[PDB]
Amino acid sequence: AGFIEGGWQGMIDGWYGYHHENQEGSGYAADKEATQKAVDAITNKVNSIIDKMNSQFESNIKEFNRLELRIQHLSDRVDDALLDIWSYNTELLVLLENERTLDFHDANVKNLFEKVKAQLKDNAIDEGNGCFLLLHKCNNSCMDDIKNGTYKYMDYREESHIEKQKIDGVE
Amino acid sequence: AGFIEGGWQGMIDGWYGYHHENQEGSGYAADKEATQKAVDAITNKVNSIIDKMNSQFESNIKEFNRLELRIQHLSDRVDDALLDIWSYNTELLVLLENERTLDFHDANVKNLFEKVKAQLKDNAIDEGNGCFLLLHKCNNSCMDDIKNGTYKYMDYREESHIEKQKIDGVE
Amino acid sequence: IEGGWQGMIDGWYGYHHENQEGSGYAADKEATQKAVDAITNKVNSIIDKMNSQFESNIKEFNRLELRIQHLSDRVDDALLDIWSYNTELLVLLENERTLDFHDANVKNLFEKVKAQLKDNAIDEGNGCFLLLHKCNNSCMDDIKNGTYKYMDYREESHIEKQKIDGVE
Amino acid sequence: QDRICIGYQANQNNQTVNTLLEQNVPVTGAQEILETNHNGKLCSLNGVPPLDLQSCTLAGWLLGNPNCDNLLEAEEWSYIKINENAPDDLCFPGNFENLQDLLLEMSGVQNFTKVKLFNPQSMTGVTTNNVDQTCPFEGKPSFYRNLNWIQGNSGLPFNIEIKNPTSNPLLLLWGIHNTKDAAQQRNLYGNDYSYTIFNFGEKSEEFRPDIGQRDEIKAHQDRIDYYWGSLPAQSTLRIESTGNLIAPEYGFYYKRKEGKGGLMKSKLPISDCSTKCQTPLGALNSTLPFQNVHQQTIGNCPKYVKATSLMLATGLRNNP
Amino acid sequence: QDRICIGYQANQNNQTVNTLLEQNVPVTGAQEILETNHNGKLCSLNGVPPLDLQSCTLAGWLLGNPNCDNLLEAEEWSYIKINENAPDDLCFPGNFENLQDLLLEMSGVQNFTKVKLFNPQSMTGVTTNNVDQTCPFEGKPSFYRNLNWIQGNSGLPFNIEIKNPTSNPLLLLWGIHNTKDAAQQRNLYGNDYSYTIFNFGEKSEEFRPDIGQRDEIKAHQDRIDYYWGSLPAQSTLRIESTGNLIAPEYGFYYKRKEGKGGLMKSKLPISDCSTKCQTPLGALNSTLPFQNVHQQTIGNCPKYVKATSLMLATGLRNNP
Amino acid sequence: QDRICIGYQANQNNQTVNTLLEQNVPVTGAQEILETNHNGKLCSLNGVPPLDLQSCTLAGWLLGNPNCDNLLEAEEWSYIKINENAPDDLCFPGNFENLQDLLLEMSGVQNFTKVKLFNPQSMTGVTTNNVDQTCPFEGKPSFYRNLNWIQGNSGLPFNIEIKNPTSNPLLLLWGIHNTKDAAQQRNLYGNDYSYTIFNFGEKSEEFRPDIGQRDEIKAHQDRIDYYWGSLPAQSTLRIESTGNLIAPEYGFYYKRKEGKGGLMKSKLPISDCSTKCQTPLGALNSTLPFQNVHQQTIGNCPKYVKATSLMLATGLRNNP
Ligand SMILES: *[C@@H]1O[C@H](CO)[C@@H](O)[C@H](O)[C@H]1NC(C)=O
Ligand SMILES: *[C@@H]1O[C@H](CO)[C@@H](O)[C@H](O)[C@H]1NC(C)=O
Ligand SMILES: *[C@@H]1O[C@H](CO)[C@@H](O)[C@H](O)[C@H]1NC(C)=O
Ligand SMILES: *[C@@H]1O[C@H](CO)[C@@H](O)[C@H](O)[C@H]1NC(C)=O
Repeated sequence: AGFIEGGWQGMIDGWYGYHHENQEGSGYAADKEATQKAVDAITNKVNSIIDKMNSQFESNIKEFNRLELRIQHLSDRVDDALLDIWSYNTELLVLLENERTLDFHDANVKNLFEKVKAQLKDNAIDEGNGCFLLLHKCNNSCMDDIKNGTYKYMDYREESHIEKQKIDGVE
Repeated sequence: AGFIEGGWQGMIDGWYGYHHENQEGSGYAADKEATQKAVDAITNKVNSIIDKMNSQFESNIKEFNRLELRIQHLSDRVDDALLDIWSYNTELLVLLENERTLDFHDANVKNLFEKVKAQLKDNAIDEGNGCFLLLHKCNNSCMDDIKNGTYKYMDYREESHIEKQKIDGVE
Repeated sequence: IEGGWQGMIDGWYGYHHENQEGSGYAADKEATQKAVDAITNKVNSIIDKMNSQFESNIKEFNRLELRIQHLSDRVDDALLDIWSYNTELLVLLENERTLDFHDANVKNLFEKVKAQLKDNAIDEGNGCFLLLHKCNNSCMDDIKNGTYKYMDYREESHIEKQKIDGVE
Repeated sequence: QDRICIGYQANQNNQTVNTLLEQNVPVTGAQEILETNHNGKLCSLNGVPPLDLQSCTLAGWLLGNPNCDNLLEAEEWSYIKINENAPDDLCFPGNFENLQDLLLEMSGVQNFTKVKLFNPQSMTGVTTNNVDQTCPFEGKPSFYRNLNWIQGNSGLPFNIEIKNPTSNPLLLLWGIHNTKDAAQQRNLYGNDYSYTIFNFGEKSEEFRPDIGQRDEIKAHQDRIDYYWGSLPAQSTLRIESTGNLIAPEYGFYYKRKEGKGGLMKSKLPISDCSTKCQTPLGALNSTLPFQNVHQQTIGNCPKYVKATSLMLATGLRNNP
Repeated sequence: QDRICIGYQANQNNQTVNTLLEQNVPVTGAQEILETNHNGKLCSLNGVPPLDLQSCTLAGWLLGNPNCDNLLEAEEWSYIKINENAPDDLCFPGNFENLQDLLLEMSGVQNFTKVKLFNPQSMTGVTTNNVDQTCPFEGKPSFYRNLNWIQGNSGLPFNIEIKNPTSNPLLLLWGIHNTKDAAQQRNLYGNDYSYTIFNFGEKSEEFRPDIGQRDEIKAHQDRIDYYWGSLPAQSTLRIESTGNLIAPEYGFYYKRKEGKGGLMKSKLPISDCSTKCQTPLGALNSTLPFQNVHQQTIGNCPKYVKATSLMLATGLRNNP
Repeated sequence: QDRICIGYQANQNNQTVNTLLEQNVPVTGAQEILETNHNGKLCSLNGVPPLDLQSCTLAGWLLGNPNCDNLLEAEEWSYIKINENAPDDLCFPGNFENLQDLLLEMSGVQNFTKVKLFNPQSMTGVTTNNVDQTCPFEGKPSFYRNLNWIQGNSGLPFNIEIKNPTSNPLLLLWGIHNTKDAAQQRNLYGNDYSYTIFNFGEKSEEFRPDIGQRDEIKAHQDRIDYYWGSLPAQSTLRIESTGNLIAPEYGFYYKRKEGKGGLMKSKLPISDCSTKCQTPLGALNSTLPFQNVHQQTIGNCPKYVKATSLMLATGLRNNP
């Protein structure tokens, strides 16, 4: 019903999409190639964090007597040192990547918005809520031209200029 | 006399804010919610870097004789390797988080600027220095509606179009 | 937005104007030098911040020290895993950030020009501005320099856009 | 009118994540990179079963304690399950020298095969294959299967030559009899004090009985010190003794899996399963980079971390 | 004309931070996450004070050197402050065996109480409580409080049984008398050569005197080898000897704090304070994740890094 | 129409980098931060050459095997290159005690100077400088240069006092002669058994020969057990022996470079070059933080990572 400042429950079929309103009706449509580009990139990130760990064959012993106490002290020191390193680094890693992943999705819906804006130009009014109020008539064929980055500016320029003058007072 | 692209010595009351100029006078005003939101996040980041360190109980011994040399050699190696790990990682961690924290503040004031931009639209002129030259009259009541995201576009549309025509002509 | 320019050399980011004189490319040297200084400082940081202890590695031994050798070999692999995994991720992350850092630099170069010619140009939607007036090698230049005067081309631009539609 | 909007997906996912900036942020999708599950079993490592010394200790099995004759004949193992107070250990009372290194040396082996070291019947002026009640085999006095108790040398020296012709090391175990008094020393070996000398090239170790009365255990005031050794490939060991030698009769050719063994202390029994990572609590079947199951691990395993979860955000911020 | 601007804060903060991209960037706020300060004290670790063996060594104290009778009776300690040049050590000349392991064993203990191990008066055919000028107590020849020098056995074996009924281990210390020649050996213990055997079940240690003239120290050409050991819970030790035994008369029940002890070499005195992290230079009262004070740390401590500062930016770029 | 554009450089660079999001992204400029090249030489560390033993072992050299008379006189070394199959080791057959600790102790030393410890000609009632066919020098029976084989004491004690008047420790080496039988024991030292006592203040070690026939090597059924020690600064060693002592005649003052030694097993010879980081495969001349040349390293080296390349993007995304 007009978000980008809010999520669309009932978007489906994709992460980033559109919602149109015209004479023929309403409806959601996902931008598949932009969604698939992010799905690929995120998949690669998760895989990198997971697949880049290739740990050696290693065996751990703590069952041991007294008389090498010195060795057992160092072995326990090493264990705990290793524990602190991996615990602290992984926590921070996960916190950091989550912050950036969220920023990654934001940048994606924002660039989708900027692409639409650069087509419509002054033929539409930015409602400031990620919606464009079109200053002309836009049938389903027009909507699909926008969703496909094929919308032609001049083909609606005059009709839009007329509609805006109406808005700017005619008396 | 207006930034961004330059900092406001004497903004106070917040990290991010406004400065207005009209008939009644000048004045700065911090965006408290945007400032408080950023403070919470930065505080969270600082606490994460600090509180996620829960180091184990460990004891270090370097006071020791000769005849176990082999163990002390290994122990010193572990000490020095642990030092190289923590030193290098912490240097980079700080360098990275500082680069990102500065980026974070930047993105916050830009979004603040964008919010105002999305409200005023063509009722104002982007001076390209972080300021908007209003094409109409904006008393203190109007300045407040802008700072609160309640400035109505159409309430000042005719006056702005008329002022823009003055910049050209002619009737 | 369509891609980088083969033959845009002498600068990282820049301009490529095209008037009635002719065509050509140009480099924004200040914006380039800022980026060149920073990326250099990043690389230096990753290199120089590594301060190494005097380390001495022993792995040559026998069978009368089997417990110490086992711990020593275990420490070796653990050190290996840490430095391997961490460096790999350090590189991957920094390569992503470096590329993000570049896209941001040209985009702010774009938005700095767009802010100079508000009404006086049409946004083609590909990093190019369709100027609504005649712009010689004093006009295209001052845009690059940051001194373009929006008023000295206002009325002429309005006429042109009026010729882009009707009238009443 | 006619308007088109840009927006993003939201769903009914209750997953949250934490970021450096915010905590408990609801997301449309998240991944766990922390393994927290195990199968609660002791398993084979990459198909290779561990060593099950059931009622026996490693010492008992390798020496050939008659109560270990059933184990048996394991050619290879990936790690060893140490038994919770194994009853069958040292049937003849005494000390095992350098047990821990032997535990290490045997923690993972490949071609483990028994060999007869020498033939006792070829010896003269001596009594071989002696038995004792403290090492019973079904209510009968017996002795270690792999050691030979030699007596009656009358103070005269006797000799044993062990040759390892293979390209793998040969595991040897023997003992030194610490007699309770000079009378027993004379009665068994025909002297007051003996020497036993092991020759490996110019290197040699000399063994002497530590004569004296110990506390009476299993009707024995005397003891036996047990020793072990590794005779390298293409080598020869020569032994001379004037008494007190519990001779090495059977040894083990073996090839150690370098930096790839293990010692496992667990109450879990051994199951018919396989894994690439083993913990005292169970096997980890994971491709994930981290785990919080156990610190003590064996094989190719995820790093242990002190964390309850590691939720990696994949989806979008989920604010409808 | 009517204008409205967007801007940010600038102040008079001299703080600068380094970034991956720029160095010495002025900021309005910055946090230090590196601890550089200590209180310059040797403190208790979570209310548990360290062990101050002032003029005595650990050995001297545990043995019962006549000059270490004032310390005293410390029930528990979190770590031990080592005085390397302590004068009161071994009052009778000799060697202490396995001192390092004992140092480790006693680095942190909880219920440390002394027990009488056996009563010397109940013994017959023997001299007990023998003394020597080298271990004086107030101008008079004495001996270690916790040890008992037994002589006059006339070549005959004597016996001592020591029982640990509790659920904690029991620390024992003892000596073996290394006579200077056959005459002194014949004279004190009525033989040319003795044996001393310690029995822990089937496990046994046999000690022999090492006879021979040492260089004369404190008017002694003979020596004493000092030994320590630990008798497990619910365990019995049985000793038989025909001479040269400096018997263990007093021992110590103790419970060791697992993976939680410490050895400290510091010239600082032991102050009346508490910390969770102790360094030789002083205590770290830090909630910060990193420190640069000292590498040799005891307790739950910040990680040691090779850095002078770690300024974490929090504020904005301070360029007005 | 007039038209201005914003754009960025592209060139003819084939470098690709991987990012957390995409792999094999072409760039205009990339930096390698992984060192992968070495000089294939064994070098001096910071101008200090390693110790080259040539045909000798450390033991053979320190003891003064006659075939090691040519090395020679090295004052300082940064690390030791070990020749595994070095023929010139122990000329007289026997065991070397505690070789590994000696290796560690000698891994990096500073002011290494030979010292005469005592004068054998001062001694009476004894034979000194005894030789053997097994330690020949130019077709004549000789012996170790730094050791002195003392005989003919007729069962009587002889004494040697060693003094370290410097502020550096004194390396000492010696041997105990393990005779083959009582007949050799009596013929050489005039008794059936001997003691040899080393006195370091109140501390003492006693050595006893291990008498018995070893398997024959180099016409010897007897052996020598070789020992080493370190007499601390401003300290005194006093030795008494009734035989079987191969005396320490020449020692070495030395200062060990703390935490700065090294043991190198390599087939490469020693070249006239210098480096700050050394591997068995050659020296690394790198300012880079990471290397994949070799894990076993000596000196100030880049961290070893299991990677083939670490390409750091500097330039732009290269898409024309
Ligand atoms: C080692 O064991 C394998 C069976 O797993 C066997 O086939 C191979 O022949 C053995 N190696 C030797 C020494 O022959
Ligand atoms: C000794 O330990 C026991 C454990 O049962 C405890 O009850 C007691 O309080 C401890 N002694 C003191 C005085 O701390
Ligand atoms: C281009 O890549 C090839 C890979 O075969 C390499 O041999 C060559 O050195 C590279 N040259 C450039 C353009 O750097
Ligand atoms: C020898 O020792 C002295 C100690 O003063 C030291 O200054 C000098 O550097 C050493 N010699 C060499 C070759 O380093």
